[PDB]
Amino acid sequence: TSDPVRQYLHEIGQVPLLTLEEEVELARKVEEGMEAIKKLSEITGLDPDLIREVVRAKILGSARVLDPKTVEEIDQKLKSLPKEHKRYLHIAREGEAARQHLIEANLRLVVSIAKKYTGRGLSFLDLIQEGNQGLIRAVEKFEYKRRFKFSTYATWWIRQAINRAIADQARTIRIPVHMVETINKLSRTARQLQQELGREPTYEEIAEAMGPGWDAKRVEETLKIAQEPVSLETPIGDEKDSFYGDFIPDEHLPSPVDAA
Amino acid sequence: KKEVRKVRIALASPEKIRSWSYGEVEKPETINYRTLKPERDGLFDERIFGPIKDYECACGKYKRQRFEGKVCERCGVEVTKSIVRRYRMGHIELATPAAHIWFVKDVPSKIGTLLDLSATELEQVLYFSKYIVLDPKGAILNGVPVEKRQLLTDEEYRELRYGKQETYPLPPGVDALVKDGEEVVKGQELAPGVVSRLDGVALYRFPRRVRVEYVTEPKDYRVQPHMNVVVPEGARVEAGDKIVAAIDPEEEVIAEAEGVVHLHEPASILVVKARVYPFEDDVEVSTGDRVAPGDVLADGGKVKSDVYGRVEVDLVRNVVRVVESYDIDARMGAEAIQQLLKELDLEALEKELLEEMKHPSRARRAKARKRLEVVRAFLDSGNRPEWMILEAVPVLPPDLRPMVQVDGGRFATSDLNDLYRRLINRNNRLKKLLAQGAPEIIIRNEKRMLQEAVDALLDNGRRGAPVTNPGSDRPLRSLTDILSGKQGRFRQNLLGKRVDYSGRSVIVVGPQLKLHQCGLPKRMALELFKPFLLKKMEEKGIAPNVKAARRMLERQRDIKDEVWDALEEVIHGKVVLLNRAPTLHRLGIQAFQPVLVEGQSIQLHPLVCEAFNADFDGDQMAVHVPLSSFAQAEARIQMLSAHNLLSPASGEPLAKPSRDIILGLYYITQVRKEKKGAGLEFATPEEALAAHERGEVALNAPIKVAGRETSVGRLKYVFANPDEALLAVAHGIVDLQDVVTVRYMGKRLETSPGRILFARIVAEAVEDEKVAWELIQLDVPQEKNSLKDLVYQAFLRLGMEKTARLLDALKYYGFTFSTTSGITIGIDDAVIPEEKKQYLEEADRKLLQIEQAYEMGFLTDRERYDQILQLWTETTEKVTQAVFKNFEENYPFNPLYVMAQSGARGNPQQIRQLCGLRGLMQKPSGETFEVPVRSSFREGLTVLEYFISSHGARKGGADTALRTADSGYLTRKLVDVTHEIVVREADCGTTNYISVPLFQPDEVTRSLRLRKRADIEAGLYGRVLAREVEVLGVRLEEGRYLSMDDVHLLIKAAEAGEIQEVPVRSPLTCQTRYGVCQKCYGYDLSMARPVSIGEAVGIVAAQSIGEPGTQLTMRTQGLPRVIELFEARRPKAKAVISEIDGVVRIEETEEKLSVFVESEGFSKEYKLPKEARLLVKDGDYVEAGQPLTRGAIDPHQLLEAKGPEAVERYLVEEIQKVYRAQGVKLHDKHIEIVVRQMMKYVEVTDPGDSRLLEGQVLEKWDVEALNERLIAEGKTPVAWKPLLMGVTKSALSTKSWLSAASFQNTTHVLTEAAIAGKKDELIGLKENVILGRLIPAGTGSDFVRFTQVVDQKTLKAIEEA
DNA sequence: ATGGTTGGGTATAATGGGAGTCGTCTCGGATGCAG
DNA sequence: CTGCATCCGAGAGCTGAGGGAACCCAACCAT
Ligand SMILES: [Mg+2]
Ligand SMILES: [Mg+2]
Ligand SMILES: [Zn+2]
Ligand SMILES: [Zn+2]
Repeated sequence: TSDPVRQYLHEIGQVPLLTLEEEVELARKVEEGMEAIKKLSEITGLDPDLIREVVRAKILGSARVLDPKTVEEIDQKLKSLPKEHKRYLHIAREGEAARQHLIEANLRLVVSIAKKYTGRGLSFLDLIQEGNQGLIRAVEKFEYKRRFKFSTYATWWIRQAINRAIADQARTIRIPVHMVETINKLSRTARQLQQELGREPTYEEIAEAMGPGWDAKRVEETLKIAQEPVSLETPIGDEKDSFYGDFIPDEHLPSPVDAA
Repeated sequence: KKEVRKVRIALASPEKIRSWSYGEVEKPETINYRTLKPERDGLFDERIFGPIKDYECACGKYKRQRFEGKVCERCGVEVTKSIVRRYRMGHIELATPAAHIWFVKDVPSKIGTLLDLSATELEQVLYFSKYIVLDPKGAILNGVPVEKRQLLTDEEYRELRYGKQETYPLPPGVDALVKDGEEVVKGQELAPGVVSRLDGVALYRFPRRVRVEYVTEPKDYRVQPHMNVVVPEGARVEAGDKIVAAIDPEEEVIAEAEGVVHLHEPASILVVKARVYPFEDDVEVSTGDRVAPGDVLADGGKVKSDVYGRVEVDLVRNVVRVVESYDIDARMGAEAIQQLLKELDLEALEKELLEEMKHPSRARRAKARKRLEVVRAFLDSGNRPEWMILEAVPVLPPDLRPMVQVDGGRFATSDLNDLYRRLINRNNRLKKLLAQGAPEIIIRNEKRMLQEAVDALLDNGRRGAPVTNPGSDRPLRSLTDILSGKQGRFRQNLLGKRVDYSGRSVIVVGPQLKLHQCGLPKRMALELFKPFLLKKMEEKGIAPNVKAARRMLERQRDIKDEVWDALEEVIHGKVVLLNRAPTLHRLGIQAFQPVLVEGQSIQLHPLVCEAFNADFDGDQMAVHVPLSSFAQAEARIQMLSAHNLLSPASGEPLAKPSRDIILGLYYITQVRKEKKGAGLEFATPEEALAAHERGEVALNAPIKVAGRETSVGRLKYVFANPDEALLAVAHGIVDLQDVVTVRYMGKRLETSPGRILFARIVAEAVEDEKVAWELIQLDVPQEKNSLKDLVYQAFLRLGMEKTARLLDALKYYGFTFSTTSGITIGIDDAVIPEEKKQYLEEADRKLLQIEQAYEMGFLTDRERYDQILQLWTETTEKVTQAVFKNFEENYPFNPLYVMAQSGARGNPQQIRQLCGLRGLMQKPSGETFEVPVRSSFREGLTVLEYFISSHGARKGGADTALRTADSGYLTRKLVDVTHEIVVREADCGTTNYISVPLFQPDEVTRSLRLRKRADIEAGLYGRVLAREVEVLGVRLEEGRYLSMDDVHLLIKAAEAGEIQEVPVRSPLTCQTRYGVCQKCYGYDLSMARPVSIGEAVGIVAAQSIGEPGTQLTMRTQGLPRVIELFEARRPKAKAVISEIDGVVRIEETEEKLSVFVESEGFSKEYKLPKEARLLVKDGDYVEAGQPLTRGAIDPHQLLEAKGPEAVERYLVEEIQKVYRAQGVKLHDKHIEIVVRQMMKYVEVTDPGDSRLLEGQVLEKWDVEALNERLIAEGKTPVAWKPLLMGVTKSALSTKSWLSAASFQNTTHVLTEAAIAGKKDELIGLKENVILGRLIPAGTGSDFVRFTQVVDQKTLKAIEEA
């Protein structure tokens, strides 16, 4: 009942994986499906994204609630197209279904990669969902002509997605990705210097070890801006009755003496 | 501005939430990390919530007033007061609906009752574990058709929605025993080692080899995993055409000539259950479309579907395959729950349950009634059930979840910000995933996480592991956590606040103060009365203006002398409130006139220490300053210390002499007794005088002269008046303790100068000689009880001002005479009697005997143990008697003896421990030791006795530690259940009454014995006589208030057999709504006069009951008994009572015992444990409700048997038993009020011609009014039975949702009130306190608060006009 | 005119996680048993 | 269809003072 991680893992396990034949088949179907989508777009003269939306609606079915009238109208506006030029539509439908099977079968790469990213301010489930987002991007952009396995192209996208999610959602005050990476470099340099020298390093040593463009003053500012707000309800004293926020005065509103 | 009169709470619609919000929060950003300004579309954006600065937009275009209502074009921020940042909300638009956890997890779930779903099913559906069926569309599951509101697991749905498509991996290089595309029945082998288990066609997947003929001869081609086969099975090929298309130009397989194609050694087989349809032209339905029977597929309609399923056009073989499936519509989560909720028709459901209410089954009727309760609440309130499902989630204003910069430059934030950030992140990710057409597993997981995030925001730590911030184990505090608990909003900021114009300091004895005065340090007074001091200094020439006065008073060294005189003039006539925590009764806060003193300590009058329960070993007290004229008038008239002299609980004096005062008065009022003469006989007084002069007889020896007893003191010293006697005392002729003859009030009194001096002190204090002579008891030493009686009589006879004067005079003279009395404590003053030694030896004798009687078999271990305990107990009692007899006979003025006898300090047990011996001690297991402590504290203990006594000391300490908390909890519950009871009218007009008995059944049922005088006083004093009484030729008329003298008169008449019970009015039979009346309550015990209309008697009663429980009551017995009685818990030592009348016939067998009660109509049986004890005898008659075993009676069974009155009397008597056991005086009125609140509800047995339901609990008054209207209209009256519920459940069932929500179980009360749309009418006191209004009690009562005042001149002028 | 910011890409293969709690009592629904 | 009868989960237990874990790459907007 509880512990949603176990439920998610069981649901993922209920889907079987693929073999090499299955993987190459699905990838080839996906490729011909996108090619057929582009061919149908050229044939009808419409914008590709709209026909893509129509195909997605048809695969997902009425179950997935863009409105029924438009998608139905254009669906029959494509049935008007003559034969021989119609196989493409069936190929696009098959390719969309193939994308669905490929994603469901390869979801396990997300958990396998993400299980070693816990403890960075994001829970496991958020990491996993962001990894599925990277997996969809990898699936859509995959080219099977290189004869490379899906895992090779998927892992890079998964790591990129997880790392971007860490940079964007790990802190209450949003700090840009480049500055988060800079803080990451500062922390790793500081811990390495501490390990080699055997004591807590000074700011000047870290700045010298970073290289040109880095002084002690900028290092202090960088450590300053990396600080995270504290909780107003931090328990003070032995008894559970005194909080930190209970000792914070208002300096904005005028006092009764000032108003008088 | 209209006055606020009611507060309504109801469910909020999505439209209401969207109208509240000033904009949608689309981003999880809080503030910018560079500029510390709110981020656009973030949680702090000024366009939504308002500007940070007053009348200034974000971009600075407008920085002045008059732009109210104008929104800056560049920044979008309105120009207005910044305070709007604590009022304006935002909202988040959920991609998918989410369920409000309050209506899901409060057992029983509201959604579960509405949708007739259990908690497990609701949890499974809401949290994405099972499907629920909507519009089944004629689907078949296991041969049974599926119906609405049916729960399917994932497996059944996948089978129904898609089908069965099993796959078998055939080993590489093995041919299959079947061909591609032929129907295979279950069990038909598809390979030498693979056997199918479902009916349907088998489909080849990646055949390993291909045999291609050529026009003939065959040829073989290997098919590698990296390549695919294009030509369909059984299709001819042409020359030059391709068969195995390849990625690499050299790897392509082009057919050389024309030949057929066959595929062998399939890598896998896919068996499905489906139908097949060939076509030779364009098709109409594409892959992923679902079709019905008789639909066009291809060939312009030549081919037609026969079954329901999903169509997929396999182009490789150019064949349409329809897999058998259905279009069933099953949805998950709060979206599905909302869809089910909107289809609900409440009127038809109400009719269905009304029909169900005719079932013979009682359990079915109860369940249907429970469903009808919620259904009718929804129908009456007008709320829609779908509003219990959230679509837009409101966002609290930022100023109530602040992100602030601490003084050290760091940032501090609320947990609500993190919860909102998590919710926003999950919502945005869900929107992105939905926009991408992600597979359904990812979407389901995303929806589950969004639901969990909403649950954490609403109630974190309720389902599953609570959400915590990384690096800590502390759960985040959700809005409910803010609302509820001991630290929540209601209990911490609404029922109690921190206040201005207040201080605190240590207290010091103030013996030179008057009764109405308190010593206040100069610095405290200067700080507390600062604005008044500034204004008064402005009046004088000390400062030109208030600012100059403030700067001058700012620095300590800048203060002068005249400012102190200005302060002294400021506080002239004003009073302050002194308070010592814990405040157990109303006397814990009292008003005093401040006298300015030096130093840092508050000076307290000695006579209020008992009322405050304050000592001088480090206690601190707080001081408050009432500001306005109304507050000062209330403090001076109703809260003055000198105006509160009697206890509100018992009516006995509470401000009375104590400790040293009694010691001094007793020392000066005690008379000497000597043994030198020892009853010698003298014939003429002159002989006695000569004998005394020679030195043969003592001055105060009780001699006999001429046949009458006297002393030499009486004959030798005859004084004309008290002045001469006191002058002789001043010259050392006689002492204050000598007995002489004095002429006073025209009589010759044989008394001592000390008693005459005491009489003169009292007479000069009360300024009345005759009344003072009447009040005092001359012929006894003055001790605690006599002084208390004197104070009470003086109050009654003269008034509180003269009583205060008398108290002050008594205090002063007691202190003065205690100073010079010569009271001291030395080690030799604890005289150990000689008899003790003998008493010990005798014990040491019997011990030996006992041992003999144990060594010869006459006694067992248990008997010997009991005999040792009995002997040592009797020895201890005998030692006590010997100690006190020795003290009285040899050392009548011993300090310990005087302290114990006068009541100043100490009890006989402590004196016995000091002198004789400590005695028996208890082990931690509760059983006594075998050896006693034979040493007193004077002799000095050994190590072993000290160690054994440590057990009892520690147990007493721990007992105290738990008792104080339990008594505080009980007091809070009583205050909360009785808080609404006020005296609201002069007379309710009732004719009901109660009969207080004067005789109680004897413990052996021999006869009725007269109750103790204290109990009769506590049950009769101050009450209103319900009926006329004739006793001893005295006619007590109806409506008379019973004073103490009348109570004594009735007790005397009862002792003469003229009366057995007294009929009196009581709150138990009062008919006033939401309170009592003046006549049914009686006296205000603190004034000995009829209670004033408007008094909050419920709070007084609750405090009065709760006060003694802390410490006074120790701990079936003690405080647990009181707690069990006030909560109406069924006792674990429950006894057996008779539900009906009859005669008793005890039937005992060698294995079992039973009692049969045989009436004239029916004969019932009672089976009871053999170990039990029976209070009955064979062949006696017992009434209904009489006990047949010893133990506590279950109140509900007594209510069923006898009725309400018997339970009322039982509860009152049993609650008073515990307090009387401890010696605590407490009037029956308070317990009677509490019991009246306890029995406030009834249960409907037959609704008759009303809209009520059977079994619906409701207030008695409402059903009585409904019955009255119904009989007036001529319908069938409702039939009801009384109910009894504990104080907690009675308090939680009140009409006012504010008080119930602030009491306990906040979520349940709030959800019920919101569903019902309850309106709070602000009848009680707590709601008005929460709203910051004037309570409907005291000066805020409607009876008195509209009074006007005017002089005669203005009244005459208005008359002329 | 200038830095700091914003989004996109990386190709051997990589495919179900991990932490854990114990010396409390009382009250009201919920489930399963005999009659 | 009653009645017992455990069986489990939920929600409480004095006040006050005081408590202190990647790198690169290249475009793009605010000011
Ligand atoms: Mg003390
Ligand atoms: Mg004389
Ligand atoms: Zn602006
Ligand atoms: Zn009345």
